[PDB]
Amino acid sequence: AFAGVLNDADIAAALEACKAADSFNHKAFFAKVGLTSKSADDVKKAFAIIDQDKSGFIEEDELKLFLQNFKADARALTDGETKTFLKAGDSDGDGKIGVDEFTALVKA
Amino acid sequence: AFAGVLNDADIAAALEACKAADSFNHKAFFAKVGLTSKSADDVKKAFAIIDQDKSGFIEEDELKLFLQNFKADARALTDGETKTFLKAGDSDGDGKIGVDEFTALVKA
Ligand SMILES: [Ca+2]
Ligand SMILES: [Ca+2]
Ligand SMILES: [Ca+2]
Ligand SMILES: [Ca+2]
Repeated sequence: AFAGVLNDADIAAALEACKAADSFNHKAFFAKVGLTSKSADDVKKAFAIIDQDKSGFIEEDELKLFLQNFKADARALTDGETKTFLKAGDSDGDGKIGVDEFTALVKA
Repeated sequence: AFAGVLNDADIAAALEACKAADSFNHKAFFAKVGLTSKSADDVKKAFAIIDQDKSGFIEEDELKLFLQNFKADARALTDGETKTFLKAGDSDGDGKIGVDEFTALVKA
């Protein structure tokens, strides 16, 4: 769903880097795919894509499918990767990621 | 110190992938640099290189310098990366990584 608002080469490269089980690193991914330099406006747009049910949060089920937003046939994250990613972003410990928590994950 | 027993391109590619602060993932690295398919004999050789003082263990100070074994001017791992890496490998919880713990980190 971004393929068009991040460049295709960056996406490709970001996915190939984490093809192996447990090789995902969200900072590595965000840097390679090019989100880290994006405006807060574009980051909010990205958030909304990942929030598949538009609940206002990325719940754990959605985070597991994180890569599939970028390329539909991408692998699911392992449970291990998902928890690590949730724990880095979930600042208030409610077990989900809201928009400002996502912006911080991307940016800092 | 491997530049010669892993190929230069793989090393280069592995380092570029984790140039950003906190972007290191040891499974991603090991896969890209090509150690994961290596024999137990070559893995032991790699271990010995990383064990800079030849104590028989990679202590935390040595793990922080992990990348510098591959390319001398590579960055140090952050404290965050170092702890994560130590905690994935330190199976017996003595705070250092021995040869069989290293072989498991690489292989499985
Ligand atoms: Ca949601
Ligand atoms: Ca939260
Ligand atoms: Ca040592
Ligand atoms: Ca140990």
